[PDB]
Amino acid sequence: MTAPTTIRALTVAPLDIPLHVARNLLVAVELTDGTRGYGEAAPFPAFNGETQDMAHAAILAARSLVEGADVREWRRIALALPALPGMTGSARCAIETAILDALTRRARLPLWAFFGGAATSLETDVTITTGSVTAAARAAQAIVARGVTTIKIKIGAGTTIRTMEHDLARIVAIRDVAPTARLILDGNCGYTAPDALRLLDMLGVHGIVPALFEQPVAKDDEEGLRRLTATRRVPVAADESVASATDAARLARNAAVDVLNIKLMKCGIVEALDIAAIARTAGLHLMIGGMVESLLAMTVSACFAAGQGGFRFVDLDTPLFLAENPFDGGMTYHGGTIDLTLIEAGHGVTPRSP
Amino acid sequence: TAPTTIRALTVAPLDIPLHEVARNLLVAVELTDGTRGYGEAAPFPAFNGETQDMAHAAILAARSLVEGADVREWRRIALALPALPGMTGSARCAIETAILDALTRRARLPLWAFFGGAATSLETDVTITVTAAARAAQAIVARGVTTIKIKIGTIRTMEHDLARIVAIRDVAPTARLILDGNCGYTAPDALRLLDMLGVHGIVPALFEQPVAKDDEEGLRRLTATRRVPVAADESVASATDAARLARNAAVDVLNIKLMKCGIVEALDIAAIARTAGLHLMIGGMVESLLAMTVSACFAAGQGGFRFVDLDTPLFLAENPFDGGMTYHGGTIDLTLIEAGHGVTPR
Repeated sequence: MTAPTTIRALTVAPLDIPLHVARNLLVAVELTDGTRGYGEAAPFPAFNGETQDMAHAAILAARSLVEGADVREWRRIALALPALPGMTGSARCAIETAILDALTRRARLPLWAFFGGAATSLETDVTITTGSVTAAARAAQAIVARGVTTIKIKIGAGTTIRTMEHDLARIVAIRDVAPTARLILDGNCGYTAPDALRLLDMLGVHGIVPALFEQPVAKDDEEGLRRLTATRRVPVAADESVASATDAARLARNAAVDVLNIKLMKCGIVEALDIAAIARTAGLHLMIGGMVESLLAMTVSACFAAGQGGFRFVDLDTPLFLAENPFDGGMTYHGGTIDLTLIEAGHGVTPRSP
Repeated sequence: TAPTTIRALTVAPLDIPLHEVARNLLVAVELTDGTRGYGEAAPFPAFNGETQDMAHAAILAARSLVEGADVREWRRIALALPALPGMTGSARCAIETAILDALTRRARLPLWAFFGGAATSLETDVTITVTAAARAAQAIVARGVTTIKIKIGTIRTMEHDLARIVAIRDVAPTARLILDGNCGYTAPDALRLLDMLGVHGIVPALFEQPVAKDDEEGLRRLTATRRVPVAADESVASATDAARLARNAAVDVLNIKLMKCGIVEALDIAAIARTAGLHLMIGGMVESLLAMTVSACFAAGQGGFRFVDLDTPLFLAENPFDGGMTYHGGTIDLTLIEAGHGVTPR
């Protein structure tokens, strides 16, 4: 006799979404009883080296342990994935999402309810890419118009005093167009502890004190981080540096950062839950984010953060930049306010057809 | 009014005759749509001076917050109890349990599945409280139980307990042995007992809370000894205790009891132990089938529990309940629980 919760099929297709392309995967699990969960891989090679083919390979590699398994055992499966030779972060994520979506779709259980039900809405910020000063203000005007109050500002790359004075020029113009906006700085591993600091003074001169400097120094520079953090003048967030419950434990231990940025696409859900717990207990604050993701990975991210509650920073903006939306359902935007109340089973997102 | 809304928070005496008597409380939430969930508060006055009545008030006082809330928001409710006026740890557990049991009963979702479904059975030990020692060891193995928890606690007085565990070893020479120090030794004293234990060639599986709740430097030096594995019991109560304990490498094993701080708090503890590589034991107070089943659903669900101390429904003269976990000697099966923890009043 066949148990309804048994996983019959793990399938995957490309999910290339045009911008203005994002090479993503759409993962699907089906239970012997007919229910389907979906999940999405959004590998970002520039971020960690992993690619679509590599994450595509991993998902196929995982059929061995996923198919035949019970969806009710999402935790022993999640823990089994890493051991597969080809395994990658964003497949862990897409697989785990697809499994939890099936489990909860079937149970008629909002995914945000699964994650705790602390909240059912979020207030997202919106990112401004690094370009000209004109574009920064132009962007900032569109933001303000939307009703978004926090804005994340990209800067650097991996430096001078002129590159900094240009990055500084942008931030000024942006504050001018948004005088009461909460500002986040996204260093993106492009600063030295000193360089990072020099700039904070230029910004201090013009009367700007960022609400957060996210990942000023480089990934392996948990010393610059620790450093910058000690000069208690701007909250420092670990992004690239934190990608496991273990990094998170260490970061907290060495007082390297004030804020942890969680991304399900980096490590998956089961792991994120542990990072969440470690941050809570160490009293580090939480940012939620993502790669280049559609409504699917981004909804799951909001159901995670709202469900859990306790996230000071929410950076779930990418579906505002995509030029297509291949999905039915999922979270809803009202200005900068993400609404989850219409999600009644799983994460509510399903593929459409033309 | 959404079907998921809590219509009524309820509590009733749950007095179960000790095969003394356990003065517990049966908590119950009822949802608009008719769904009922259950929780159990088993306060232990001898432990933290919390009482059946003290916790009864806590639960009723919680009606203001709980009644009218949505069971879909188990986590925010749960994070909020602590402040309610007169809140008792065991009523936090009983409430949270009742709430989760309603959410997952309604969703035809076994609790162990909600907790991850890592496993679906566990293997429990049984406790022994000097002739009286071997008398217990004998019936235990005649139950098929392979782990034995020996409660214990002058060089003389160690001698006596040594004669005990040696009497139990001679009777069941292959069974895994836990020592339940119970904040009853100083470090030098404990080691002294280990020494006089490794003479008869006895090394216990675990030494549970050898020192006082406050001597986390005692636990610590015992643990650097790297001889026997040391578990924190009374010393670990919150996610914060757990994180400190782990930072200072004070112990090897953390003993979770849901009845102490509730389920949400317990999840964070498990998580902190896991990332630090500490091992876990799951226990309880004097709980009935209900709290003991949630406890199993928690451990089996999260998986990764080396020690399972869930025996109290055995020392019990009556069972007011239907369903839940089943015993087969020392093995607990959750396999037959289809919705919530599957426990209900008789």
